[PDB]
Amino acid sequence: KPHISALNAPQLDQRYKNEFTIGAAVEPYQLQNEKDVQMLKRHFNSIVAENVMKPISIQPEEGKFNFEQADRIVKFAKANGMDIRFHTLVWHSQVPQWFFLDKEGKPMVNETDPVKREQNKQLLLKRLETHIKTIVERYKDDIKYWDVVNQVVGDDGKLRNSPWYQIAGIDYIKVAFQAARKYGGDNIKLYMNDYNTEVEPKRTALYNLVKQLKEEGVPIDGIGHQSHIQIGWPSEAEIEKTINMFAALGLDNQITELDVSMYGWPPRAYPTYDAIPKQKFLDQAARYDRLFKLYEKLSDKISNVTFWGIADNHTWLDSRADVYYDANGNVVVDPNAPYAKVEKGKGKDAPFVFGPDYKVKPAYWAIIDHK
Ligand SMILES: O[C@@H]1[C@@H](O)[C@H](O[C@@H]2CO[C@@H](O[C@@H]3CO[C@@H](O[C@@H]4CO[C@@H](O[C@@H]5CO[C@@H](O)[C@H](O)[C@H]5O)[C@H](O)[C@H]4O)[C@H](O)[C@H]3O)[C@H](O)[C@H]2O)OC[C@H]1O
Ligand SMILES: [Cl-]
Ligand SMILES: [Cl-]
Ligand SMILES: [Cl-]
Ligand SMILES: [Zn+2]
Ligand SMILES: [Zn+2]
Ligand SMILES: [Zn+2]
Ligand SMILES: [Zn+2]
Ligand SMILES: [Zn+2]
Ligand SMILES: [Zn+2]
Ligand SMILES: [Zn+2]
Ligand SMILES: [Zn+2]
Ligand SMILES: [Zn+2]
Repeated sequence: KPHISALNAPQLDQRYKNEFTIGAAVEPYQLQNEKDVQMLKRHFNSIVAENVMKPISIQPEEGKFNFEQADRIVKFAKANGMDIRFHTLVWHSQVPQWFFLDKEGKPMVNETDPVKREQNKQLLLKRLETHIKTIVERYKDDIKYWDVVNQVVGDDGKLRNSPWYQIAGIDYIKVAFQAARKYGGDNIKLYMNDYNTEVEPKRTALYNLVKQLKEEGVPIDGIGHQSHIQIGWPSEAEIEKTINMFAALGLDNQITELDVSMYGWPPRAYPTYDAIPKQKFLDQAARYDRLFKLYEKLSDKISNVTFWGIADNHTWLDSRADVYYDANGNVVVDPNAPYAKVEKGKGKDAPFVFGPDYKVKPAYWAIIDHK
């Protein structure tokens, strides 16, 4: 099956249109890149901001709101009949730090006096409410799906002990969802989003958290499974079990940040795309074949599958593609093997079904057929 230009291959959204939308994460510069635009128009019917809707992009100083970059995604989406997802209202990752400073500019995590800690809690929660309010009041008629909180459960199975949690405890999660529902109304759909949702003890900690929150009337419509996965891990059986277990709570599932890395963890990458052997693309294609067959089997529990980029020329996985060199300067990709130094984030991953030249990969054929 040939390595033809994606730009006029059979449309990926159309293949799956009764099963789930097919989305892509974008940067605004891609909306001014001819090829990226034609890719979005041709293959996708859902869109998400990779970065420009994060808290630090939207409100980098209190009261200073930058909607200009988000607005461009929204406009493009509306003009092309795409669903939009909002990524994300609340996250621990370089939030703007002003959220977590007390009335004197001191970090709130340092306060020892209980009455002052409680005032800080209330103050952070008010700030959270205003951030959400302002965003949802602006986009509630345009944006259907919302990542309300991101990565709030730790890999150890405990609530992630971020400044949100240290200052406000569990109420930050409750307040985030209540606020989104209050200002956005009943027709926006609210998600909790996380990675390694398939993995214990995180998976059961997430299930227990969401079950409790719903029992308490906190409005949560679904779970976003970031799905930053590998060729051989996690298994399809474990993916299946995860999806089924949340759907049994009455939750929607979205696959929100799908990519299939060529590597393991910590990754030992090839230094360029050219160096990735052909067989890796075939192993990737068989993985995508199995994965999309599974998503199709569960299509009544999954409303969306979104890739965390467009084509292999741009992927955040490159920032993790560390290149290992032996003493003679040869590249090392075997996870156990000797090496002398590492160049962090300098290699090249290849995670999508579309190549860096915008031609289809063997993974594309694996998911566009009906076998
Ligand atoms: O442009 C960039 C943006 O794209 C970027 O977007 C955000 C990045 O993605 C989301 O967060 C990251 C998800 O991946 C996590 O790493 C995990 C760590 O755990 C590993 O688990 C192991 C895998 O191998 C097994 O065998 C082992 O037993 C497991 O424990 C897993 O492989 C990794 O993927 C990162 O820590 C997260 O940050 C986020 O929501 C997107 O918004 O943001 C930055 C920007 O520069
Ligand atoms: Cl190349
Ligand atoms: Cl398939
Ligand atoms: Cl990126
Ligand atoms: Zn389309
Ligand atoms: Zn379409
Ligand atoms: Zn090449
Ligand atoms: Zn090259
Ligand atoms: Zn569906
Ligand atoms: Zn990017
Ligand atoms: Zn190529
Ligand atoms: Zn090519
Ligand atoms: Zn197939």
